[PDB]
Amino acid sequence: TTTLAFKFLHGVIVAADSRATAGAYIASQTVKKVIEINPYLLGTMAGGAADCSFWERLLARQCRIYELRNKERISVAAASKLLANMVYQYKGMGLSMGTMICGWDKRGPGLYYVDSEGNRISGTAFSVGSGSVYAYGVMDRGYSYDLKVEEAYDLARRAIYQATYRDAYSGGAVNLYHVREDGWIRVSSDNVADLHDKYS
Amino acid sequence: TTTLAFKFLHGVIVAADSRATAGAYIASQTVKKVIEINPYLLGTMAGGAADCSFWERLLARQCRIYELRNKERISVAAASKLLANMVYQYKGMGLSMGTMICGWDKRGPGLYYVDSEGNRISGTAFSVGSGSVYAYGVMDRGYSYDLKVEEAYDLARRAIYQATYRDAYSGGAVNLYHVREDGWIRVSSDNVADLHDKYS
Amino acid sequence: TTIAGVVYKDGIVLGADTRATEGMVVADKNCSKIHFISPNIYCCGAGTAADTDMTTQLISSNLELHSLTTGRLPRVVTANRMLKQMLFRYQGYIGAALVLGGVDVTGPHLYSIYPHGSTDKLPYVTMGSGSLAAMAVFEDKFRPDMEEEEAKKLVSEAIAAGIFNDLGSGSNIDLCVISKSKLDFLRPFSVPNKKGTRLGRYRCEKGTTAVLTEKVTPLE
Amino acid sequence: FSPYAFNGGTVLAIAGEDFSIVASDTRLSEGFSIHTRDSPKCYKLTDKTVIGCSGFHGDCLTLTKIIEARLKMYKHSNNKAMTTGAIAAMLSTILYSRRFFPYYVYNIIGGLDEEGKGAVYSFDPVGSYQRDSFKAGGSASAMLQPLLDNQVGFKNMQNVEHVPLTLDRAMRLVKDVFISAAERDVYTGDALRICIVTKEGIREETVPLRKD
Amino acid sequence: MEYLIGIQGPDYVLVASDRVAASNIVQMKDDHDKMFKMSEKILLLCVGEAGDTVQFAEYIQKNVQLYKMRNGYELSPTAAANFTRRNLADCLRSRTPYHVNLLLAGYDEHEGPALYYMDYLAALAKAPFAAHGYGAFLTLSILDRYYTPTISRERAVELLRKCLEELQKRFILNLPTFSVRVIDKDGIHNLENIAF
Amino acid sequence: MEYLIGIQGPDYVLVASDRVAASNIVQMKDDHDKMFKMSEKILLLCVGEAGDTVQFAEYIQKNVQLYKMRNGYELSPTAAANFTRRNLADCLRSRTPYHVNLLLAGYDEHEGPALYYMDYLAALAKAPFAAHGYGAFLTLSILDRYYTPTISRERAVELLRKCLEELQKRFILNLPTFSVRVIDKDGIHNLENIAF
Amino acid sequence: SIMSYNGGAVMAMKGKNCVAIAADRRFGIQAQMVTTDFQKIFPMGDRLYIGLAGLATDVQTVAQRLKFRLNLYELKEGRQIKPYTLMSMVANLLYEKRFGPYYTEPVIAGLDPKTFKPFICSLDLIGCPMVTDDFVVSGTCSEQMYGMCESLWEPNMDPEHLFETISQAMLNAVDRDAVSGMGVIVHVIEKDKITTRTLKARMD
Amino acid sequence: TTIMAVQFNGGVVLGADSRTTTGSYIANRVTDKLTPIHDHIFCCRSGSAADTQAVADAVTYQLGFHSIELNEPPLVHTAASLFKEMCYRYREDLMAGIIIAGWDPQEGGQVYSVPMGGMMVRQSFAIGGSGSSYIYGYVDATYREGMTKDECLQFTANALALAMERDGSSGGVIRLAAIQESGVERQVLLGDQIPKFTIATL
Amino acid sequence: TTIMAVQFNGGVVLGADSRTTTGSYIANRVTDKLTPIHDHIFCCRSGSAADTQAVADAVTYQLGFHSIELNEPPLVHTAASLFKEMCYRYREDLMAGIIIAGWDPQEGGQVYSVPMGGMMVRQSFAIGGSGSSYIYGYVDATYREGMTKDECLQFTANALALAMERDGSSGGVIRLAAIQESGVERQVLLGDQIPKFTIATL
Amino acid sequence: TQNPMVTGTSVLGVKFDGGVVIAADMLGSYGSLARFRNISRIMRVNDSTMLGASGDYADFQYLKQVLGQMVIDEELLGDGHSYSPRAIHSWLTRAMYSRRSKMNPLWNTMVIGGYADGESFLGYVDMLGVAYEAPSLATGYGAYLAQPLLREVLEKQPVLSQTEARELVERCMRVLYYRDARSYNRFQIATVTEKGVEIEGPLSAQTNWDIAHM
Repeated sequence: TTTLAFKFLHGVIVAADSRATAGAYIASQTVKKVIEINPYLLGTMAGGAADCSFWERLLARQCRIYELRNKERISVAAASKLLANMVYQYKGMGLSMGTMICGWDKRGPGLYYVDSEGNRISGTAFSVGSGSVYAYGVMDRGYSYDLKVEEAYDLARRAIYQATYRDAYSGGAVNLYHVREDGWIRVSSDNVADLHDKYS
Repeated sequence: TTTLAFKFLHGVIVAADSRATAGAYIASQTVKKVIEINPYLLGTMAGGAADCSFWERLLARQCRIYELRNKERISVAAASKLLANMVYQYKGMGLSMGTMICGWDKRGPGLYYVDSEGNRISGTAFSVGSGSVYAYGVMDRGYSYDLKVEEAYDLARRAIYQATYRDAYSGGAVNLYHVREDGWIRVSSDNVADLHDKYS
Repeated sequence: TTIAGVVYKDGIVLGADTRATEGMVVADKNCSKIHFISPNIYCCGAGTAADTDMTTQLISSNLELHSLTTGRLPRVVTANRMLKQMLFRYQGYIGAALVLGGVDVTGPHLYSIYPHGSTDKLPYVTMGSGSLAAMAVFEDKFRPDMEEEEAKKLVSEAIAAGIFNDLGSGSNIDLCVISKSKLDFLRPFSVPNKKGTRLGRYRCEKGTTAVLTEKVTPLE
Repeated sequence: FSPYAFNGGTVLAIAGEDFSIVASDTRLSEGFSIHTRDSPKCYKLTDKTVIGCSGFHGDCLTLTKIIEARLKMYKHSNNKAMTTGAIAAMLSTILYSRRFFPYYVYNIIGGLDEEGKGAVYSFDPVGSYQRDSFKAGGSASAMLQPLLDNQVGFKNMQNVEHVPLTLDRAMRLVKDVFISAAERDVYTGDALRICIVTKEGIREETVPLRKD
Repeated sequence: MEYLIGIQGPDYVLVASDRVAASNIVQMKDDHDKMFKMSEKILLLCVGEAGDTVQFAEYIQKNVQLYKMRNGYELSPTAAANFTRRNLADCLRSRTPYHVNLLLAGYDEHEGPALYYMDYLAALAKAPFAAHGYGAFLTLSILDRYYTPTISRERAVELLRKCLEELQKRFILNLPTFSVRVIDKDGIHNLENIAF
Repeated sequence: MEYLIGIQGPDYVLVASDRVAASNIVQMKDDHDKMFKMSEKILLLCVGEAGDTVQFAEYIQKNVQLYKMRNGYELSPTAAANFTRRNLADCLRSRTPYHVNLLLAGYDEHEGPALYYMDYLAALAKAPFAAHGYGAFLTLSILDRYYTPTISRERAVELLRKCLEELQKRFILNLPTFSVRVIDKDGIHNLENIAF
Repeated sequence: SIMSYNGGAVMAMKGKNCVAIAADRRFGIQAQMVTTDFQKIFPMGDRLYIGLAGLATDVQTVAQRLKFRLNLYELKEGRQIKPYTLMSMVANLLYEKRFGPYYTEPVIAGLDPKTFKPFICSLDLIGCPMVTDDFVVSGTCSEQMYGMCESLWEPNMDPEHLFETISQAMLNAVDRDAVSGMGVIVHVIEKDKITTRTLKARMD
Repeated sequence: TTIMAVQFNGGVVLGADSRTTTGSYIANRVTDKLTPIHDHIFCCRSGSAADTQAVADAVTYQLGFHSIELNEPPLVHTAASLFKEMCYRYREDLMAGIIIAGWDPQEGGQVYSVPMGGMMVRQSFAIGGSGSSYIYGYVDATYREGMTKDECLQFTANALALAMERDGSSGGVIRLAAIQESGVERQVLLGDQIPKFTIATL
Repeated sequence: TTIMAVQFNGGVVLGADSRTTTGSYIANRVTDKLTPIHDHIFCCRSGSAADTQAVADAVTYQLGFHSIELNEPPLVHTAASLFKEMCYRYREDLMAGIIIAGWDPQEGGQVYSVPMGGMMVRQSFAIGGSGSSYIYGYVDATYREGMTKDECLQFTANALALAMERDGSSGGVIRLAAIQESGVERQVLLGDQIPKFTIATL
Repeated sequence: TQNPMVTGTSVLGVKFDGGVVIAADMLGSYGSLARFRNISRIMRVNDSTMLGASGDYADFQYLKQVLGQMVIDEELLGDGHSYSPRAIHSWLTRAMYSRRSKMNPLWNTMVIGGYADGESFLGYVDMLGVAYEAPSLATGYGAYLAQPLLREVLEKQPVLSQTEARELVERCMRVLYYRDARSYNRFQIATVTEKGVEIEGPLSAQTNWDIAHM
């Protein structure tokens, strides 16, 4: 798994692969690693499939209840804190989940990284998964805060594609998202094989 | 144990403590951690008392035989290589010895660090032992290549004294040596308690 | 693996399954477990396949040398002695459970050799993963001094029991009838398992595979 | 004392335009012995939902009873039958309830959705699931999957018509891959039970496989 | 490993810490804050286990803020350092022990500046200067040789630079930026970040 | 962890490595050389266990030098890379196995530049570019995205800088200086050390 | 597992009067790919090839030692080695390290030097030969290769038909395996020619 | 496994079970645990089937070669000495409890016990194997001095039968042997011949 | 430890050893392993001294309270049922093999064996403890139906003595007990009274 | 329990035309020693049900007393509703699984034989909670030694008569005595038909030892 997210001048760009692996056998090549918490909030998954899926779904339920009680949407900082407090109770039990909570609230575009270990840090460019080390290299080498929307898409796409080329547990298709003031939008979903013929 | 050696513009300065410890009980407060291989070669000891003592003595015997065969003294690089090849045969057996081979040959003042692990590096300022981390700080902060002989003595002395103050397995007296073109000379041997009243 | 053998009225009848598995997957569907030691002596093999093959290849090569020297027909005790002395010396590291059976001057002899070096001389033996199933058939139907056809029937039933009850056994049933005047190696003697016929044809048509590079090298 | 046991088995699911197929072998084993040659791994949930369970038979039986009870409770409080998607969602949470002492079962739910189209949901022991076109689980899951990717999804094929999968053609494929799986997988054999789910109820079939 | 350092002067207490948040072998963050404001003149520096530090540091912060809310006045540096030692010591033999190493810096109007050192086993010790982490072994002797009780604020910062410079030339870990703060009678001040 | 990197161009092969020699938590050396000259146009980069690297690297060096001495000509990059793979593979199941990871760079007059990658299990692989260590995970994708077979010598050095710059901003380890060499028809050249 | 450390997969298929041998090209340590053109199939004669899957270091070692013995064998008794004789030579070589063997499972494919009769076999790590009349696989994705081979293989296949069958088999098998892939190379051995082509495979 | 050897005036009486098991499965139910070392020297075997067979083979090879060079019938004590030497020398590997029993012209009927460690002790009667634990109290209360050859045969059969009924590793048939100056008298006690003892019922 | 209980017409006969050891040291050489549960209900104890003493105490407290409420002499089977319940319920902790034996007006003399697991089986005679392994073959060949009270006392003493001589954990003196409709007849067999059996000599 | 103490061996079970027959030896083993030689391992649940158990004997007695009290409670109501063999088999499965989920299993492998509404029932319930039905069952060592023989006879003759099943069960006991070291030569035989449950024995098999000489 390879998930990456970076916030430039026009919101947050979220990309990920779609490969699921059970040991050395490829279980799936079309898995969804991005969770649509709500219209303005996104969540990425990496590590334990069942873990991520379940706690992100529980987070979504809490966010929905939060909005009904106070008649307002939850912030990215508050949402990530909820997820951090949630998984902290089972710390050391074996939970395996690395997620990136992205959105746009009152403080602008927000990007937070939360894992099962207990970490909850805010930043501008993150990468989770086994292929995250490879994505970092490509991302950082072409990352700029003034990057144009089209340029930001190509960067994220290329970063994920290079990670699937080196990491054995990464592959499939690159699903891309774009978080804006009006909400997130599904940018594209290109297969890695089709990207290979375009980058070569 | 705390041993340090650095080569400035006037040769090499070698200092060490004199404490031996068997667990938590102080076995001795007057142990010699510097070995006089020959008139122009010195060797420091750290780690296994019996190990260092034995292999350094074996190194001295080899150096003496080397000089009789070729009618010339062995270089610092050749001497340290002999010690490195010696202890490499028992690699992983449990040998514990960190030594600093210092001298003055055809290439000027030479300082080499050799351990039981397999390392054999040449340098300008080394520190071995459990109190070596503390000596590094003080040494590096006042180390200069243009340092005067008197200034070099005070630096080495102070470096060792501060290491005995923080490290529980270091103490006793500071024995200092000075390697020159004419050979090494025993500079001084001041007790740590007497240095405490001078530095305060 | 299911190997078995019985001593009938005038000879020895050996039998075994033909399936070879690597873990819990069938690697070989038609493997040969009955090994030739000499013209009058054969050996069935279980346990480690590589060990059984190399061990029987050595003993048979040693017996051939011995048979050339003396100029006489090899005995089953000789083979039994060589195998047990070798297996005991490897302290069970050469996992080779064999069912040795042949006919010499002292009549038909059946032996069962275990990996550690112990040997037994019985009228009927079974070995392998499905040895218990074959034994159950031998414990309920074996009669002393049976006819050649009756021994072939009982042995076939024994092998079949292990084939349909043990997951490590399968495929066909190979037999080996050894007597004082002949040696019939029936491979196979029975094909109780048949693969279902394909309901469709997934024949890969020419041009279905995309090729990047191709090179042709003519030969002489 | 180990609370788990591998009883073998292999469930196959295939989604169509107006149908759904859930097939599996009927052999139940333990170690290297065969318990029974007549043990279907397909369970009819509703009239358009069928579930396949392979793995620890002990967990298969308990999970199957829990699901059945949950479907009845949902109908009592909501006055309607549970849909395939709802059952898949509910099963996910049931599997995650025992996250620290999980069910050793490979679930596969194959039924019809609200639009009458074939729906297939594959599951993971702790609850992770997703909808797919086809899916294989069990001891021969890695033997059949590749063939389905090729024959159903047309992967690695150039000039090919990509003709829609029909019930007739799907039936042939299912029987063919199970015949090949019985030749290599030692846990698959005896018989093959096929459950066809269309708009006119669920139909059941049975094909004999290798006995050894 | 994270790095903490505190230096107490005549009427001020200077503290600093690394700004690196690392996962496995990569620095995920280069501007992470390890200092927690407990009150107007109290700073809590926390390092250690992944989720333990923030979880523990925020609990102590909330309680110290609550104290002022219902009482009117703030907890003193000494009282705050004892309150946090008690809490940490109560979890030691409990079900969920906090693996956190920390430094408590503050300034009391009647007691002056104060620097507290607390390890993961909850042993409170007052000191003129202290450090935490693997980099404390390479900088404690530097402080020992140059620290004097009457050290000025300008000299304290110069002394801190020497320690931080030692880490750049001797530590195997990469700690490029450091957060520098100072607490005195006026409160907590944010000094320029020391980078290399 | 030590870092090695090699980049093969049209008629040259560029190599680089860190100059840090570390013990426990301190950098004992900041100008350590990890490159061993095997012949006039062959360079051996070795990293790994404490005494294993030098012990193994020097043995191979002596034998390659011996070869030229008694034969007149030098061993080619391919032959030298196979000779060292054989030696390393012969100790694998032996009493004293060498835990060394290495890169072999050289230039043959008839075969051109060559870059070999050999892991600790002695598996020889020819490549256009390769890296060793924990920093190879953060720089292999950078090479992948920018490397082109016709890359010039000036562009190769620029590409190398990007990789080395990535380590300064993402690696947890401190690797400030790097040794940079290049092998072509003229032989081995010592390029300016890249420091930060 | 030691055998899945580098990954890889080899295949061999029997046709009418020809044989085919295919293998993946990926070379990598654990989950990291190093190169994408690692040789796994080695020519042991004009019409005799051997595929080797398993530990990369042992793959090269066994391939180099086999060539050493094969070369001496051909010089001693001036004649090309027969397919079946090469299988015995390999088995012997593998069984020599009975207790601490090479971690590679070879696959032999070729035609006899005087009758050109297709021959395929596969041995285990300790040298247990197994001749078949259809196909033989070896690697990390052996379970996937069996599934593809069992349902696609047909008796008496011509060179063109045989190539397509082994291509689809390997292609679909390595796509379901994480540590195998990065390209497929196929060798179709005929009586007068050897066709070698690389396939258009996924690179993830 | 249950082996027993008793001595009388003429010679000795050996007896054993015939069960060879591997866990809970009987590999051989008609095993012959009484091996002839020489014309009048036998040995019961217990412990490991491959260990005791290799040891019995070696001793038999050495004793026969020794008997040919001396041109004399081997003594029973010499056979016990050869077993003892091998069992002590390789006491870490071998897992064998041998009972050596026989008759010679110099000492008559002798029974030597050579247990697992490799020591060697002469007794008037000995019992070994896993099933011997159940019959220690019976052979203690039932054995008397002055038993005849026929009385030793009954006493041995009675003891082996009692052990076979209680031990899971013992069973099958009873193989007895009588060694004298004459020769050997082998005999098997099958199913109904096996001495029976009623089971306490309510 | 060696305990034994046999039943006859009138009632039962209990007997045991008196050795309490800790490794190779005898802590108590005159231990009383026969505990009275009620007037005519006794119990032999084997296994853990603290486990069996706590279990015997609990049963004795419950059986006496139960006997007072019912206003009737408790049945032997009820005492066995109470021991069985405790030994099964706490089978993971307790390490006790109890033999319950006694007499009641409804069923006469009964012996119940309650081994380590916590099962409960009625027998005509039972033996437990570590030393019982050596006397299985003797009690099988020596016990006959129709034994009298005096014959059961001799048979029990003979068996316990044979086990005491072979077991390292058994020894001391033999404590017998006869339970009947009348009452209990306790008796100790010291040094010379202990039945002797000659040792095979050469 | 975690460590089984006194255990019984395999239990045979076969269905015939109008009933089920179950056989099991009367021996409780303590390790490799045959301690209790006269215990019954087969019980009568009710008029149509009977149960056989192998493994820990103490766990079987607890289950026998719990099951027995259930039948009494159900018969005390007298409402024309009695437990069928399938309902007893179902209850056992749930009980076995519940105990295995709490990591405190009842070390038993049960065989349930019954006859209700003109249909013979043969269920199997192991300690892990693995339950299934079959024409012929065999637990413990019977699965490797008796199942092969029983299955061979039910392949040619799916429907057997009382006499055929009874004599086929005696052939299995004879083989078990020959090859199972934890078995006894004294077994019991329970049969269930429309007339109810009938426990026969103590029976013995006729062995042959002609191979001892040859």
